[PDB]
Amino acid sequence: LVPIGRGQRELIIGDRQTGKTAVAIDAIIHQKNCNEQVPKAQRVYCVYVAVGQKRSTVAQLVKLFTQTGAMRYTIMVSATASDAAPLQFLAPYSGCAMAEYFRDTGKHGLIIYDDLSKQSVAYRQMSLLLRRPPGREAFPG
Amino acid sequence: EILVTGIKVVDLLAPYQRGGKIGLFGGAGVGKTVLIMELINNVAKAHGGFSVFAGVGERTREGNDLYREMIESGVIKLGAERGNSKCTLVYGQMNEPPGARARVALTGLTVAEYFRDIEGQDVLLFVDNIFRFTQANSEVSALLGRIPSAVGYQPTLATDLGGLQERITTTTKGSITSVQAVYVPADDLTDPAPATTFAHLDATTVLSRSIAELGIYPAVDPLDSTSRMLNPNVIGAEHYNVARGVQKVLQDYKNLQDIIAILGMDELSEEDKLTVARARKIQRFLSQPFQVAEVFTGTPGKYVDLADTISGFQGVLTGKYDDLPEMAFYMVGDIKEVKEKADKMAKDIASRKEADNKKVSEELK
Amino acid sequence: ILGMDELSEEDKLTVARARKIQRFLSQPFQVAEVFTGTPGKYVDLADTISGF
Amino acid sequence: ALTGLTVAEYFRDIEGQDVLLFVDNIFRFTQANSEVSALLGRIPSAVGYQPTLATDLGGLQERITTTTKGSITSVQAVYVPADDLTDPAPATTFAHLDATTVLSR
Amino acid sequence: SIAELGIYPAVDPLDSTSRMLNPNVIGAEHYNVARGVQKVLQDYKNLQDIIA
Amino acid sequence: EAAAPAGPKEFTEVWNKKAPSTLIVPEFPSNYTAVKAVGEGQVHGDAFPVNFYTPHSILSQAQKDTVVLPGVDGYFGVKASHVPTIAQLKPGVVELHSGAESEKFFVSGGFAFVHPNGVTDICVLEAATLDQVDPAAVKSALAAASAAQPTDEFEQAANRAAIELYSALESAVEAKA
Amino acid sequence: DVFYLHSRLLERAAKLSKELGGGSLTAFPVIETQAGDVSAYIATNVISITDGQIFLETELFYKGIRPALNVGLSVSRVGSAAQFPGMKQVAGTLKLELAQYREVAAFAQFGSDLDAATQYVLERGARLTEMLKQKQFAPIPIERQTVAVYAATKGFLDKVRVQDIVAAEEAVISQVNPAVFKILKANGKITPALDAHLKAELRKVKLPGA
Amino acid sequence: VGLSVSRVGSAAQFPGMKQVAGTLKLELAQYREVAAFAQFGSDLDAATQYVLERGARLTEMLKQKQFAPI
Amino acid sequence: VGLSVSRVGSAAQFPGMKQVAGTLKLELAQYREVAAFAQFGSDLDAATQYVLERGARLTEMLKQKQFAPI
Amino acid sequence: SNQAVKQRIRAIKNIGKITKAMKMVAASKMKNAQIAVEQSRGLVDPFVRLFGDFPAVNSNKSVVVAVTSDKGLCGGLNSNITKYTRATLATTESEGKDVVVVSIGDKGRSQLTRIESQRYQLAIADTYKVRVTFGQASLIVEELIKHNPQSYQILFNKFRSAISFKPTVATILSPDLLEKQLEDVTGNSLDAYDIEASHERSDVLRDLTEFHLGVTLYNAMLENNCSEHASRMSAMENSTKSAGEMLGKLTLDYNRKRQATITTELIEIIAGASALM
Ligand SMILES: Nc1ncnc2c1ncn2[C@@H]1O[C@H](COP(=O)(O)OP(=O)(O)OP(=O)(O)O)[C@@H](O)[C@H]1O
Ligand SMILES: Nc1ncnc2c1ncn2[C@@H]1O[C@H](COP(=O)(O)OP(=O)(O)O)[C@@H](O)[C@H]1O
Ligand SMILES: [Mg+2]
Ligand SMILES: [Mg+2]
Repeated sequence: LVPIGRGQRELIIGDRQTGKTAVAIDAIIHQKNCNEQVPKAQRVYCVYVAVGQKRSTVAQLVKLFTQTGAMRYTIMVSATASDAAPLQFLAPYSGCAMAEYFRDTGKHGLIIYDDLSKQSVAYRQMSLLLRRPPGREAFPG
Repeated sequence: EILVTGIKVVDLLAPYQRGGKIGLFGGAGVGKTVLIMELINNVAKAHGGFSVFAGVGERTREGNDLYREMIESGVIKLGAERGNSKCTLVYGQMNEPPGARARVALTGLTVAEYFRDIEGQDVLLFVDNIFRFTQANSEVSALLGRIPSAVGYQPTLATDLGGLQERITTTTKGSITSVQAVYVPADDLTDPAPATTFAHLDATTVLSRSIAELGIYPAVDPLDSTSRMLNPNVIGAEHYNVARGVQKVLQDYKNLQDIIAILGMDELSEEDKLTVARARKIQRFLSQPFQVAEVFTGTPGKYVDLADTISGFQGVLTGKYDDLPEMAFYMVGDIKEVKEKADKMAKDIASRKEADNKKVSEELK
Repeated sequence: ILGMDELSEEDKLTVARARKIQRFLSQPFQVAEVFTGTPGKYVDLADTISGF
Repeated sequence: ALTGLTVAEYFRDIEGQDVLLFVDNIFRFTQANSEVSALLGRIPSAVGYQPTLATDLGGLQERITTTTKGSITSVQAVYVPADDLTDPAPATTFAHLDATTVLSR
Repeated sequence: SIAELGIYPAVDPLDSTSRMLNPNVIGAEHYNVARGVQKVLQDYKNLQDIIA
Repeated sequence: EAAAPAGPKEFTEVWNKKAPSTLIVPEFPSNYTAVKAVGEGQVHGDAFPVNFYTPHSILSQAQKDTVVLPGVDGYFGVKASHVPTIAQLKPGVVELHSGAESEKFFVSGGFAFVHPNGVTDICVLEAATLDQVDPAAVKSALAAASAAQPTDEFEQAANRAAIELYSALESAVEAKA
Repeated sequence: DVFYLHSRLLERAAKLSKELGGGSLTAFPVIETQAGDVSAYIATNVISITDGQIFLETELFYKGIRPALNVGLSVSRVGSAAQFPGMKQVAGTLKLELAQYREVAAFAQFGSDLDAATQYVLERGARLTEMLKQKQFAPIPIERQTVAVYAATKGFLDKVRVQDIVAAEEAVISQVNPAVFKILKANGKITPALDAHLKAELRKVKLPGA
Repeated sequence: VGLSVSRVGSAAQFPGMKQVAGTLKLELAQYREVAAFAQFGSDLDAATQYVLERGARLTEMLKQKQFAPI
Repeated sequence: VGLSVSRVGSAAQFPGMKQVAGTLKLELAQYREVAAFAQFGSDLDAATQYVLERGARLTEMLKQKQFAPI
Repeated sequence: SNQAVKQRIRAIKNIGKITKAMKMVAASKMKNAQIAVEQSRGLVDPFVRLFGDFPAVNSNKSVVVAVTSDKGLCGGLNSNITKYTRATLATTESEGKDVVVVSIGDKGRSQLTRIESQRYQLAIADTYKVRVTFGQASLIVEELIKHNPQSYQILFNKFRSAISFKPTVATILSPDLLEKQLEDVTGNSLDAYDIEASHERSDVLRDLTEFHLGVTLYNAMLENNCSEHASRMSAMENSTKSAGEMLGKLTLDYNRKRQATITTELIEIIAGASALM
């Protein structure tokens, strides 16, 4: 129904506990299933950016990825909820810089910014505590 | 690993993990203290380890009530037999200033963290209203000189709540089974303080105001409560399929809710009037009498085992109880007790016409 | 939607009382007799209670 | 409205009479005080009214009373904004009203 | 709403406006078929609620 | 022999035992019928109650003293206590009498019962009084009827009904008294 | 801190221990809602502070039912242990009969139809409703309340029409001899010696109408 | 399905799925077209009842489990 | 028509229009309250169908082309 | 957000207007189709005065007719008749007999072909499309004596009042099969009548029971049509009061969200201005 492409940014939007992380995980697991099959340059290297999630969920996700063998191609950037708000703000950029290595060197990357609705709350925390004037829902400009 | 609580809507539709964070979301008078006292009654007795109760910004009446009901239960022993006590109370109740309510959850967590890390134990951490932690930081941050974020909360809401909630974990050397009550501030689940703490929980048990206005207690919303244990690879497919079937029937009745209002049930399809009657049955069958609610209702409590709920909810789904009335399912434990209430409703419509009771010759007795 | 003919005799007696009750709530004012001719009435409370 | 209350308060407190006071649109009194407190730099309360809405209304409505020498009765035209009786300006004004005369078309 | 019916381009025929839609500008024959299409579409938009 | 007595009283017990007990027992047209046949009465002398009926209208429900009905064996008068009969009617004029004055409805067919309690029941599908018929149409309609005779004898049954009704109507319009 | 404003005020209404004199303090905060909305900020604040509630409905109040207590939404679970016994005996079947009366709400023959077998609970819940109506500035002693609701809920006012239960219950209070009120207040419960003399006193009174 | 869009559409999916998926995308639009006309039960001329099972079979075809990509 | 007011009102209109428009706004109000029945097949009691056709020709009476005042 | 509840208020408001129009449409249709019902009530009683009322007969082939309505906003009428249809159809089936079930009105065919599809041979709709007339009931009755049953049970709603619609069962016995036999007591009860017809009584009773089936079928669909309009007049009344209670609740919810929106937008503006001032 909604087919992705190879350089496409596709938003997984929904309410809580509807299966957004699940769609992203099936994308990463399917890329492990197809990387063992294609000649060396159609292989997709995944990056999971886990912003704002609890550390138990990231442990469950690393357990799942390593028991299915998908951790061989996956990087996981994990700025959890107890981390400082600049680490949660900066972890999508860290993960994108890790996954841009494969884009810049002829390979193919795939990145999931899981809970990008939490990077904005961490950025709002930083900008309100740096005394920058708030806006819509007190988010920065 | 699953933690059976003996509550039907909790066991079936959002089962509790034995070492995970558990939230009870409620809206001021829907029953999340009675639910947490029933979880203390059903869980903390069969648990062999230690319990901590962090009372964060709740009634001091309830703190004295829990203390006295724990002394007469033998869970707290006074004086010389104090070493055999199983529970630690930490109380920062709603008369305390906001600096005390904002740090008393950390006190309860520290007492539980000692038993987790040092003693190697399994701990239960009940926190009554973890919302009042957030609210107390919101009270003190108006004077700390910060620019406020959305609805009026501090700009550091999520990192405050996350730095508190990331300490309540099962580690490699101990487990904290934490049941937290969360207050939603104006029956608003989109308020930032409930919406922030949805992310740190394994099982959310969202209690509804309208379900309580129906009279169905505990007022757990079956289509707003979730769990990471509702998965066939942990609870088995026979439990998972009946839970997803019950949720499917309750959603397919919720989709008819305004057609039934503005037109009535008179015009619905006969494959959908079956759906409405079955869902009116399985939403009375989630009702359950509690052992802690028997003091103000009088009906005794019903602990229901898990296999009883799974078999009793297969039966209403397949159609094995389409002849029993709706009210036969209300406030009963098992599907067995539906049958002894269905026929007791049919004695008492026939016992109206049996006798004419008069009392004679007792003025000299 | 039905008609006054199908009404009960007590469901026409309330109509016959209520029409003259809402007519008896009307009153000609003293400040309108400048340009409407009918003189104005000041009704006491004792007359009002008995007359209703 | 306070000027009108003063001219009525003479006839109450000095003449010893039963005075009427017609405050035409008590809502426009509320709205004018909302504008005044917005110009003085104060933070608005709920929907946009003054924080002092209850006490600015109660400064007017509490001098309209019966004392030992006379009384002031007050027939106040009430505007209800957005057909909303729970709007805080008619919700505050209705707390002081002792009667209600609805004129219908 | 037009695009959820699969009709592309999803131009709202009512909510679109032009300064050229004037009988002195594009001609009265064009103007009347435009106003007639908008008339029948507004009538159907008002009838959908009693159809359902 | 009546050892199997069907009825409204004897449907109720088999219904109360077989059908569900939520429902009240379904009504019957006997419950809405105030006057009957076998139970006597309704004459009190020279009067007898005549109920002249059509599916669209109730033409008379008063009491009369004689009615003359166009039976298949010819006309016949029904006085206050006739013998009980079930008389099939042919097209003709039903005439009511209450005394000196009479009303004459021309009918198209039907039956006519008089019951052992003296109540009579005239049951016809269409009864138009003689003022409502114009004679210029019945002559041309009989001319168009007594002319075309198809061999399909269903249509000749309809033709026989046509010429019977139209002929009795034509004799019914020169028969003014 | 508008929650703390009310919480630090209402927490001072306590029942002290026996080491502290045994004194108490009962609080009745009053909260005005707008259009019956109890999901307001302050209303949900004080609901989550106070022990019970007394919801007063505008629909019942403008239907003549005064005190207009919403009997389903109103709770008090702390003072339910501290009830007058005897009143606790009859109030159970009182609010159970009113509870199954609230299942006959807006569809007696308003909603779709009538079954007319539950006319007993309809014309019983009406008499229990007009039993609980009460005028202003006249509070009733508890022993005369439990006698009145005993006469209501045991069926001793079952023959009286709905229009004069206000007169029927004051006739019950004025006509039943005032010894039984002293027995009921001193014993504090409807003792097995007392229900017999109560039921003997309740059949020999002339209730108006009928 | 009605609210989830994609900008590339074709030219960036499987060609064999491109043969068999346009007739699924439009047929689910037909199936959603009749869901607001399924509360009465008139069942017009075996069309609004035929796609009422055909699209209902397609939406059941699109369901799948978790952690098990195909 | 129902939401457009003029608080000056009839004191400042054409006196030849004032005795004709007082009927017009009244029967336009009558047409506005009976406005659902225009879309019906079952005709009602012809005290409503009369005001339906009358109000329809009255709303078509008040139409006017642009830049051509009367 | 705050636009969906506004258009939802508009939708409920127009639904309330629609159902208040349909209520008085059904009121007009009940007020005119009531005199036809009282006029057709006369002809059914000479036959039940002559032949009587024998519901509990033992037959071997029986045609049961459920007279339903065509349009589907009747509010609990056609479901009531398909309850009573099988409630009397199981009452009189204990002999191992044949049963043909017929429905008048396609809301009977939507409700009877799932509850007795083994016995359902006929579905007759569009009967009320203009009006019901006696020739129409005659054609339907001829389709009923296409089969040759021993009895006819007719299920319809008698228009008792504008609020009460008593569901009745009317029974017609076949002439040579049960009509002469259910009158036999001490001889026969029909022998008191002197037949003044052309042929023998086995044809007079044939004509009379065909007439009696047609007459009670005419009155059946006519009474049921009047009660269908009178129950639609009450169902649309309940629909207006339900869509008025829903509008009155949703307007309060809109006013709450309106006040909340003005407050939170103003708090956003003040918070953005206090950071700079
Ligand atoms: N295809 C599926 N089939 C069955 N169950 C599923 C499917 N996808 C997800 N789930 C279940 O739904 C629940 C929510 O899934 P997931 O965590 O992916 O959603 P989410 O939106 O990321 O939630 P959160 O916002 O809490 O992170 C999980 O418990 C998962 O077991
Ligand atoms: N399981 C239950 N059974 C019966 N009544 C209940 C139940 N849960 C809640 N209630 C009612 O709802 C009220 C809510 O009490 P509480 O749990 O203290 O609310 P909160 O959610 O504010 O802590 C109780 O007084 C009780 O009367
Ligand atoms: Mg997620
Ligand atoms: Mg609490």
